[PDB]
Amino acid sequence: ACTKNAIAQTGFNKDKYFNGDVWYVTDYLNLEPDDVPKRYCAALAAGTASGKLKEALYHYDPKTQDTFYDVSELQVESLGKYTANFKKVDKNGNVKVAVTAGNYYTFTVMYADDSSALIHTCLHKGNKDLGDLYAVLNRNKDAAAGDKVKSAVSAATLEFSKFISTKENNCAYDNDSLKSLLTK
Ligand code: HEM
Ligand SMILES: O=N[O-]
Repeated sequence: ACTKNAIAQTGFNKDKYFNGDVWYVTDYLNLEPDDVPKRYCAALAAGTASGKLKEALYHYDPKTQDTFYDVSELQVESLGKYTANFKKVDKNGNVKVAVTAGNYYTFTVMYADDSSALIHTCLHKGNKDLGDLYAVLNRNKDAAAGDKVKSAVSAATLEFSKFISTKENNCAYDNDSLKSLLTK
């Protein structure tokens, strides 16, 4: 289960974050042991469509090849803090698993600037018992974490040395599909 009430960035700029562009996960920290594979890759696009906040997600396991996409409409809890019902889709936006109650994640943007972000997410999926996940994001694939986001990790009282890097995994990203999915 999740245990953290993540605090959103003071002065979070939603229009800049939800601009339709892609964010790559470069480093992550799951608070629950063995909750996720130690080698993994993920990216998301965040944008608006008809005034609705949307995210499209991409997960890729570089070992098993398990690959999936999701689309979510985000509902606002407060500035920088959202609740998202996800539907699993193929890369084209075709629905594979419909939205259902109890299938949702929370999403909190703890820090963001032009090129980087620190987020917290808590995933709820059926009767699975999942824990908190922090992720360092960058606009550039596999970019080393800069001083601003690393300082934000510290300011959140987290130890960046504990984060697991995705940068060394052989991962490819379909950034074009992520951007197109925002409308789906
Ligand atoms: C490298 C970072 C991440 C890792 C290692 C990771 C790991 C995983 C794993 C292992 C699953 C499968 C869970 C299951 O089916 O039992 C999963 C599903 C999921 N994750 Fe992540 N994740 C990451 C980043 C993210 C982010 C940033 C978000 C939200 C912004 C997210 C949202 C979701 C959602 C919505 C599902 C379920 C999708 C579906 O079943 O259709 N993940 N993740
Ligand atoms: O571990 N996916 O939120």
